[PDB]
Amino acid sequence: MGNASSIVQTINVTGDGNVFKPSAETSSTAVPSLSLSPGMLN
Amino acid sequence: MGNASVQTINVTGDGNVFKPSAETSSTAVPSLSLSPGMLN
Amino acid sequence: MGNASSIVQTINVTGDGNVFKPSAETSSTAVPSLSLSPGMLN
Amino acid sequence: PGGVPWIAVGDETSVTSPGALRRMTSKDIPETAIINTDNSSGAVPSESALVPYIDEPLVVVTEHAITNFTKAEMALEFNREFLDKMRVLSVSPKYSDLLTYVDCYVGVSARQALNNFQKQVPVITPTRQTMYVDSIQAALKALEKWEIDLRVAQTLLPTNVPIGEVSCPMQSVVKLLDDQLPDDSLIRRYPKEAAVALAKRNGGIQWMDVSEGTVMNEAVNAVAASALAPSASAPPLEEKSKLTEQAMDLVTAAEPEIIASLAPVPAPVFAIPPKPADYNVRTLRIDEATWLRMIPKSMNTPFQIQVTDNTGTNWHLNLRGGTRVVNLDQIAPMRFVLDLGGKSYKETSWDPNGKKVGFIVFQSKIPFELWTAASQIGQATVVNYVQLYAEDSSFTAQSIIATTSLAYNYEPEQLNKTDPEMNYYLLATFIDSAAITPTNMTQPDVWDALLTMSPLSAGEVTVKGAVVSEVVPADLIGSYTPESLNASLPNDAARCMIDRASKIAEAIKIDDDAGPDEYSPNSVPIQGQLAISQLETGYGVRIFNPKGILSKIASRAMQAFIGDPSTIITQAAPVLSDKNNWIALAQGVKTSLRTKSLSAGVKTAVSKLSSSESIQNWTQGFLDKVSAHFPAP
Amino acid sequence: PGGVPWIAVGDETSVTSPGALRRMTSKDIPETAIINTDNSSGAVPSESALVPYIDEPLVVVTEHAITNFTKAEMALEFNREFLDKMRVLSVSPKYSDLLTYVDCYVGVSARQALNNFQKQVPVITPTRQTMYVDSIQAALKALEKWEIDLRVAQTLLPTNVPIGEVSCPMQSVVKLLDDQLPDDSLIRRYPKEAAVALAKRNGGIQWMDVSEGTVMNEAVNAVAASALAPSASAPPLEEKSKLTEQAMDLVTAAEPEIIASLAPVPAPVFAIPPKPADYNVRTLRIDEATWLRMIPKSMNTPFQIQVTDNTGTNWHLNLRGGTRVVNLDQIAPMRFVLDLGGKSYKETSWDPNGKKVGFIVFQSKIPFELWTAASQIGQATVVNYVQLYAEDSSFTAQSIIATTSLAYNYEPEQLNKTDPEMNYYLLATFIDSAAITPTNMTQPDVWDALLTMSPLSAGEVTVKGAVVSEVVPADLIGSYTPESLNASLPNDAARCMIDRASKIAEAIKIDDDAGPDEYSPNSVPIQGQLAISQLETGYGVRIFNPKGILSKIASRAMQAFIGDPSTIITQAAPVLSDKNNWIALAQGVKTSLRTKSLSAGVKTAVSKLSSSESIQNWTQGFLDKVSAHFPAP
Amino acid sequence: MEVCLPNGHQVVDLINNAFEGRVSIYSAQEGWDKTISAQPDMMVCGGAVVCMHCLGVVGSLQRKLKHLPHHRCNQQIRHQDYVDVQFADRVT
Amino acid sequence: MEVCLPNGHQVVDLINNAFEGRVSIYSAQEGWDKTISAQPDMMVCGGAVVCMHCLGVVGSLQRKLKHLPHHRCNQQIRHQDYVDVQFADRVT
Repeated sequence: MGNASSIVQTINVTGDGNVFKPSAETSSTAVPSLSLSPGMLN
Repeated sequence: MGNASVQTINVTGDGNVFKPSAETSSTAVPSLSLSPGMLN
Repeated sequence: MGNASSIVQTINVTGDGNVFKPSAETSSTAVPSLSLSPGMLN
Repeated sequence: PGGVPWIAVGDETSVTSPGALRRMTSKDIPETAIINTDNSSGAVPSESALVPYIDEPLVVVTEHAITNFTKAEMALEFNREFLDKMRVLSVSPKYSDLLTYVDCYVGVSARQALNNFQKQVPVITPTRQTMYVDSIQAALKALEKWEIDLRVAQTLLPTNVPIGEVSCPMQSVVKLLDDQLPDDSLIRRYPKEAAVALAKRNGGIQWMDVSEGTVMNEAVNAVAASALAPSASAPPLEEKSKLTEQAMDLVTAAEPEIIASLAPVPAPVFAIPPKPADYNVRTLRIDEATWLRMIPKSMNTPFQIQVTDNTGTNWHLNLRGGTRVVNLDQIAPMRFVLDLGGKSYKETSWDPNGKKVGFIVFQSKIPFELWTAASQIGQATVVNYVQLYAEDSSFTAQSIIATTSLAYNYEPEQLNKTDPEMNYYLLATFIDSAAITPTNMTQPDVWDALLTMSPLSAGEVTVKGAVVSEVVPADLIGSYTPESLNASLPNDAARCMIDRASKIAEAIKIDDDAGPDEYSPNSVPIQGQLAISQLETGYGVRIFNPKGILSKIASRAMQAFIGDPSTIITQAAPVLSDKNNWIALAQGVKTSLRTKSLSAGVKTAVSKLSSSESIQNWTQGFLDKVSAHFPAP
Repeated sequence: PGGVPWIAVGDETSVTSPGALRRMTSKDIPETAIINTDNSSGAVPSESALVPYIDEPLVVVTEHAITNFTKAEMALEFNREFLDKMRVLSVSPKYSDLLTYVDCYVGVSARQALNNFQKQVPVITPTRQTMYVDSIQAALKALEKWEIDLRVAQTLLPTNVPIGEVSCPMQSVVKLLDDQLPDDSLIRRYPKEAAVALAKRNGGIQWMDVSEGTVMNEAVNAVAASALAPSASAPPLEEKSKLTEQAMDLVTAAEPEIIASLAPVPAPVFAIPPKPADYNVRTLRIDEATWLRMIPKSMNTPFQIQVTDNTGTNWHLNLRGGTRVVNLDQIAPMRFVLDLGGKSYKETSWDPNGKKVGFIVFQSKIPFELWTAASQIGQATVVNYVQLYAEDSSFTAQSIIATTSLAYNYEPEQLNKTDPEMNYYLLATFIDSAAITPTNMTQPDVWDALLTMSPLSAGEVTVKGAVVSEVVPADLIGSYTPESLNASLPNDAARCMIDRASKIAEAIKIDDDAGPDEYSPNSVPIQGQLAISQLETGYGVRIFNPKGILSKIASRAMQAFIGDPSTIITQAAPVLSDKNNWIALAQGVKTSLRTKSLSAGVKTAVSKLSSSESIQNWTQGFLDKVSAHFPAP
Repeated sequence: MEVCLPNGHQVVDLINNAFEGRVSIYSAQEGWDKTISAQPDMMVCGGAVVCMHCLGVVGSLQRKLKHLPHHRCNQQIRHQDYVDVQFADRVT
Repeated sequence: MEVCLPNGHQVVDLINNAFEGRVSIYSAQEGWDKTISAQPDMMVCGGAVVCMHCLGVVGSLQRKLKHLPHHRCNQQIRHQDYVDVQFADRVT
C-alpha cells in the first residue's frame, strides 16, 4: 500500500499527521440491508 | 375460470395474453409493519 | 394498585369509586422495541 | 406527534409550570362525538333511542398508523368485485375521514406537552377506532373462501418464472383450469371476477377489451415486482438484504462480548437452556469422572443393612467392595432416569425375574471410602423402586430384563445442607423385604445400565463436575480432552459455549461461500494474529512463514471451525486453541457483517443465474406440453 | 434526504463543476456550535473555560431517524413521575430543538450533490447527537428497578384477557397486592406513582377523582391496542401478519431455486454446516460401504510387522485375513473418534486389561487386498494410542472394557498427495511393544466398536463416499436406497438437501391447516403435474383417473413430505420420487405465500375464538375466587 | 414419469438370484409366470422392479403390479445386452 | 502462542510410563534418544507433548516435532522440580 506523487499531493498516505483512533462512538457502518417488503413497498 | 362463455371481456375468446414474466412477477400485501412501539 | 397508604388528597387507592375492568380492546402496552437498523437510520 | 391532547387551565404556561394542563375530552370538540360521526358504513344505529351521550377521551394518531391502516384498506380493496357480489362495504372505509385536526399541546405526559405545541394534530376516539377496525375485520372474514380459491387457481399451474419469459395459449390455459379445478370452486361460478382479480394481481395475465380491441398491462404492484425481480447478472435485492439481515440477527443472538469476555461472567447470565445427557456408570473411569465414588476393592467382607421408606416399610440391601455411588453435592438440581433394558444380571442362585430395584439416598459424616459396617451409613432412605420382568433374548437360553424407567429428582433445597461436614450419596441396587444372602447375589450394584441426566435448573453451571458461581469464558479455550468432555456433566460450561459458538458458525457460513484454501474477510483476522505472534519474541525455535502460507493456515482453521465447533475447546487444536485467535475471530465477524453494502459472492451470483435459467427452460417445456395436450380452436 | 451538506467555494451562482463544492462545517453555520446549544438538560458546562471552541463537521438527519429518536423519549415519558421523584431530567429532551434547517446541496459526494440542491434540510453535529443519546441512556439506566417492580406488579395477577371483559373489586385487588408483593418493592414506598403509571399503561385500571367524583379512561395506547385486540370471528392482524412474515423468511432461507436447480452447483455454495455421524465398522457390508477395504479371507497365514511412532518408539502388530481398513482418499478433511466401551475382546490366551490400542496409517503403492508379506506395506506410522482398563459386567464371570476415546484428524494437506498411485489406509488394532504370538490373538482388528465421524470443512461435498467438485440437485431425487443412506458419509449432499427441504416443510406446516384428503394451494401443483403426466403418451399401459382421485393423491403426497422430509431422496418413493413434482412444489410455494392478503385458516380462526372464550371464562372464575377471598369493606 | 437407475448391491442381488435360479420374470404374454419362455419386460432385483427396455426403476415389492406402468422409456436397451442373465437363470 | 496445562489422567499416564521405564524425552543435544543423559526439554504425557520449562501443552503425538515450538513459556519451573521422575525412569 505504498504511494508516490509528482509536483504536489493533497493527501499523503505514508506521511505524518494522520490519525488512527478507533472508538465506540464512531464505529463503522455501510448499507447492509434495507426494508423492501412487498406489501410495504406497494 | 371455465364455462360461463363476452360483452366486456370474453375469457374463452381470442386476443388474450398469457405471458408470465420475472419483471411482472406476482404479489399482494401479505404482511405489514404493525409493531406496538412504532404504532404508538 | 400500590398496596396500602392513607393520604386521600387527589386519588384514594384504598377508597371507593375506582374500577378494575380488563378487556381485550384496552389491553396493555409500552415501548418494547423500535426500528433502529443502521441501513434505515443512515 | 404522539400521546394525548391537553388544554391550558391557567394563563401561566412555562416548560416547568406546576399543574397547568388538563386532558382534552369530547366536550371540547363536539364533532368527535359519536352522534356527529360519518355513518357511511352504517355501523351507528339510526334510532335516536339507541345512541348514548357520554364523554370520551381523545388520543393522537401517528403517520405510521395512518399509512399502515391505509395499506390495510388497500388489502381489502384488492377484492372489490366479490365484495360487490356479496353486498359488503359499498363505500370504502377512508380512515382519513374519521380524524379531526386540532391545534393543542401533545405529549404522553403534561411535562412533555408543556414544551410541545403543534398545529393540525389528528385525534380520534377509541370507539371510532374500534368501529373502523371492526369493519375491516368483518370484510376480511367475509373474503375467506374467495381468497383460498384464488390462491388455488394461481398455484395450480406455473404462473411465475425466476427469469426470462414464458408463453402459452390462454384458451389452452382456461381449458386446463376448467378440467382440473375442484367442483365447489367459486372460480367456476364467477369467472369474470376471478379474471379481473388475477389481472390485478399478475401483470402477465392481460384481457382484451372486445369493444376497443386493445390489450394492456393492468398490474398495480410494478414497484414491488421490480425489487422482487432478478436483474441481469445480479440476484434480487430482497434476497440479498434478507440474508444479510438474518446473519446480523444470528450474531446479535450469539452475543460476541459475552462469548469472548476475558473477565469473570455470572453463571445465570452465561447459562443457556441445556439438553439431557446419557452415561453408563459401570464403564466410567473414576480418574476421569470426579462425581463418582467407589468402595475400594479390598474390604472383602460384604455386610447387610436395613433401610425404611417414606411409607415406613423396611427393606434389606447388601454392600460389598467395588460398590459405586454418585457424589450428590456440587452437581446442582438434577433429574436421573435409569433403564435396565437388555441386561442379564443372571446368577446361579439369583433369578432377577420378580425382584425389585430402587434408588437409595445416604446422608453421613463418615466418608464413603471408609464404610465397613452398618453403623457408618448414617441416615438412609429409599426414594423409589420398581419390580422387574424377564423375557427371552436372541441368544439361546438367555433371558434379559425388560425396559425400565426408574426416576428420581435431586433437589438440594429439600435437603438440610447447613452442616458443612455432611456427605450425600446416591445408590442403585437390588432391594428386598427379606435378608439377601451375600453369596447368592454378588453384583456390587446395578449401575451397568443406561442413565439419563437432565438439568433441573438453568441458573447454575458446572466445570469438571463441580458447580461454580462465576465463569471466565475465554479461559475455557483449549482446556478439555475428548474423554473429559465425554465425562462432563449436562450443565457444563463447555456445552453452553459450543452452543453459543454454533450461531457464529452459522452466520459465517451464511455470509461466506469461499472454497478450499481461499482467503476470506472472516479468515484474515486469524492471519493477522499469526503474523504478529510469529514475530513476537519467546522461547523456542522460530519459524518464518510468508503471507500466502499464513493465509492458507488461517483458511484451514476457519473451515475446521465451521465444520466442528467443539475444536475451540478441544485441547491441542492446531490454531483454534489460542484465545487471541478466538477473540480476534469473534470481534472480526461483527465488523465484517456490518461493513457489507448489498453484496453477494460472484460464485453465488453465477450459480443462481444458471439455476434460474434452467428452471425457466423447464417451465417453458411444461407449458409447451400443456398447449400440445389442450389444443386451442 | 441523506448524506452531508455542501457549500460553494468562493463565489456563488457559479456552481457548474464538482470542483466548486466543499463540505459545510459548523463555522459556516454558527448556531450548530456547542456554545449555541440550548442547555436545557445541563449537559454542557456553564464555565467558559471548559467549553471547546473548534470547527466541527455536519451530517444530514433522515426523517426515519427523526421519528424513531422522537419515539424513544416516549419510553422516558411513560415514567415521568418517578423521574420527578429522582430529580432526573426536569425538562424533556425535545429532539427537534437540536436540529437546524438550512438550504444547501445534499449528497455523499460532490458529483452527486451537484444536482441535488434542496431547501430546509435538517443538520446536526455528532457531539450533539451523542449528547442526546447519552441523556436518554442515563434516564433508562435510572429507571431500571422501577420498571422491574412495575412489571412484577402488573404480572402478579391477570391484568389482560384474550377476548371479552372481566371485572373485580379494586379494593380486593389492592388487598391481594398488599398481602403478596415483596417487602423491598418500590411500590410499597410510592403507591400513588405506581397507580398513575398503571393507569397510563392499561385502560382497564381507572382511578376516581375525589374532588369532582369522576372516573374515566386515561390510557394512551388505544391505537396500538386496537391492532392487538381480536375482533369477533377474526384473529388479530398482528398475529396474521407476523406468521406470514415468518413463513416467507423461512422460504427465503430455504432457497428454492438452489434446492431445485437442474444445472451443476458449486459445493461451497450448496454446502451447509454438517453434523456428526455414528457407525460400527465391523458390522458394515463392503458392497454398500465403498470406503472400506478388506483383506480377503482364506489368506490364512498371519504375518507380524513393526512400526515406529513419531517419537521413535517401536511397536508390534499382526495382520491376518479379514482385517479392514478405511480408504483415506477422496473423503475430505475429517475427524474420527473411536470408543470400545462395552466390548469383551477376551480369549483364553489374551487378557485385554492393561493392553494398548492405536491408530496406524499406511502409505503404499500396492492395493490392500493383495497384501501378504511385510514388504508390501510401504511406509507406516502409529499416530495415537491408549491403554485399556476392564471391569466386571452384568453377565456372570465376564468383564468388559471401560469407555475409551481415541481420536485422529485426517487432513490431506499435511500428506504429500503427490503421486497418483499412492494409497492411504487407516487401521485400528492391538499394538504391543513386544511381538504378539499369532495363536494368542485371533481377532483381525478392534473395529467392533463405535466410531464417531465429523467433517472438518464446509466447502467439500461427497456423493456415495467420494468427493465431487459440483453437484446437480435435481438428480438426487429418488436415487438412494435405505442401505446407501445409512452407509453414507457425514458430509453427503443428501443430508444437506434434507436439511434445506426441512425449512420448506415447517413453512408449509405453518401456513397450512388442511386435514386428511383435503386440497390445498400447496398441494395442487403436484396434481397438475400428475394430470399432465397421465395425459402424456409413453411406454406402458395408461389408466385414466378423475380429478378427485388426483387431488387426493397429491394431498397424501404432500402430507407424507411434511411428515418425513427424507422421502424426497428415497428410492421408489410413491409420488415424491419425481423431480418434476419436486420442482413444481418448490416453485409453487413462493407464489402461494406471496399471493396471500392478511388471511388465515377457517378452522384455525374458529379454534382460536373458542380457546379465547374458554380462557376468558377461566380468568373470570379466578377473579371471582379472588373477590370471594379478601372481602371488600 | 421419470425413472432412476438401480444400485450396486441391487445388481449384485440380481446376479445372485439369477445364479440360484429364482429370478422373477414378468412378460406381457405370460404375466409373472415363467413356465413358458417369453421376452422379459421387467425383473425384480434387490427388492425393486426394473424395466428392461430402459433399465429404470419403475416400482417395488410393497405395492402390487398388474401391468407395465406408464413411464418415460428411452428404449435403448436391447435383448442381446441382458440375454446372458436369462440364459443362466433358465439353465439353473 | 500461549499454552494450557495438562490433565489429571494424562499426569497419571505419565507416572505409569515413568515407573514402567518408557518415557519419550527430548533433549536439545541428543534429540528423542535417551542413551545419553541430559536436561529434559519436552516429554510425552498421555499423548500430549509438555514443555518442561513451564509445563505447557505444546503439541501431540499426531504430528512430528523436530524442535521446541515457539511459544510463551513462563520459564518458572526448575530441573529440581521434576528430577525425581527422570531418576525413577533411568533407574527402572
